[PDB]
Amino acid sequence: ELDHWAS
Amino acid sequence: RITLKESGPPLVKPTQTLTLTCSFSGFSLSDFGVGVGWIRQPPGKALEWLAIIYSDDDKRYSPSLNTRLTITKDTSKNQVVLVMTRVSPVDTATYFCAHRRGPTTLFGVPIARGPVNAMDVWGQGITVTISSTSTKGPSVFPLAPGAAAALGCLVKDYFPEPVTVSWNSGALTSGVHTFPAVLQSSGLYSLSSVVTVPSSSLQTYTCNVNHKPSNTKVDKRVEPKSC
Amino acid sequence: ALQLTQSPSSLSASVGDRITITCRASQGVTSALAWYRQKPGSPPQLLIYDASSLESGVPSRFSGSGSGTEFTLTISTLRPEDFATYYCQQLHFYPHTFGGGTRVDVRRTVAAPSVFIFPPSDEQLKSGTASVVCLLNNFYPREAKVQWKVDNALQSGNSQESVTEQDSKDSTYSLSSTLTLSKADYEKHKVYECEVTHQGLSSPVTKSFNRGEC
Repeated sequence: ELDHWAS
Repeated sequence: RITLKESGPPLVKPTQTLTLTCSFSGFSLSDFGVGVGWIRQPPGKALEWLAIIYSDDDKRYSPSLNTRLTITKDTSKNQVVLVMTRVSPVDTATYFCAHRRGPTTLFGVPIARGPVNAMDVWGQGITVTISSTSTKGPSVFPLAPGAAAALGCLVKDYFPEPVTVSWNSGALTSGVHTFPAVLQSSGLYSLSSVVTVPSSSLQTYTCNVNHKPSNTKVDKRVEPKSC
Repeated sequence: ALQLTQSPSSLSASVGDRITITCRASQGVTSALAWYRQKPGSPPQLLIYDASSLESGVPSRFSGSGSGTEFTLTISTLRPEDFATYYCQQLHFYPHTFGGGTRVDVRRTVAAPSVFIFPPSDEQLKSGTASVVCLLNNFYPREAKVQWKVDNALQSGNSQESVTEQDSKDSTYSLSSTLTLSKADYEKHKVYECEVTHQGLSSPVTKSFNRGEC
C-alpha cells in the first residue's frame, strides 16, 4: 500500500 | 543533534523472543509526523527493512515478517521497542533503528514533504546472534600443503565470537589471511587462517589461537607433513 | 512486492574518478528515494533524500537525479572514504525497500588466484568429521566461483566460504571455502577437487588430491 506521506 | 542507540541481548536461542530497544535524543516521538524505523543487516548481506512507527502511532511492518513483529513506542521515555518472536538462525543480523523526518512546517503548516523521503539518522547498530549453542572452545587442525606455498590452521566449532589468531607469536604478518568465521548450521562458528610463504621458507610456522569466551589458548605448529 | 535493482552490483574505481550507480524500481516510486553510503563496520549514512536533495553536511561531489523508475547517484570526484557500499531505498510503498547494494572498491590490474587444496587432518578424522578446505589467494576482481567435486559428483549444500576485505596494500581479495563431510562419507570416495572460475584464469583451474594416497 502507499507510504504515510504519499498522494 | 539527533542520536539513536540500539540495546538488547547479543545472543538469543531459536524459538525465543527478541526484544530490541531504540533509545534516542534530539527529537520527540510526539513531534509532528516523525517516524522511527528498524532495519537489519545479516553479515555480508544487504539492508532489509523491518518496520516503522510514527508519532501519531500508525505502525507498518515488513509483509514477510509481519506475524513475528510488534513495534511500539514509549514517548515519555524516548524509546521505540521492536519485539520479534520465534527467532531462528536466519535472524542473526546487525539491527539498526533510524529516524525519519516529518514534513517541514511553516507556522505549523505542512509545506514540504520531500524531507520524509529518507531515514536521515541511524543508530550504530546492535549485533544479534541466534544460536542454541553454549559457550565452547575451538578444535584446531593443521592445514598443510608465484611459487608460493600455503599453510594454515582451521579453527573449528567454537562459540561465541570472537577468536584471535596470530602466527609465530605475532612475528609473522606478511602473507597472513585470517578469514571471517562462518556460523555453521550446527550453531558453532568456524574459521581458517592461512599464510603464504616463498616455497623455500618451508623457518617454522605456528598459529596462536585464543578464544577468550571459553578460556582456550592453543598453539599449533604446522609443517609440510610426510613425517 | 516492489523490486529495486541496483547496477552494477560491484564497481572498481580509483581516487579522482567519476562514478555513477543506478537504481531501477519495478513500479514508479515518484521522487521518494534515498541514497546511502555505508563504510565497513558503520551504519549507513544518508547522502541524498527525495531523489535529488543533498543532505545537510554531505559533500557536494555527491549528486542524485531521476524520478519514477530510474535513479542515479553520481560521485563526481571519488575520495578514499568513498570506497564503500552504496544503497538506494524506496519510501513510496510499504514495505520501504532497499536495493541490493553496490560495492565500490580500489581498481587494480586483474590477478588470478593462487589456488591450494587442503585434505582433512588425521587429527580431525579421529573425531569423526572431515573438512576439506580450498584457498583462493590474492585475486582481483572480487568475483570468484568455487565448485567442489568428489569422485566427479558436483557438491552442493555442504560447503561454506568467506572472503577477506580488500587488502590495503595489494588491493586483492582472498577466499576460503570449506567442504564438510562425515568421516564415513569421506572414506567412501577418492578424488576431492576444488574447481575455480575467475576472470584472470583463461579457463577453470582444478586442484585436487586422492584420499589416502600415500
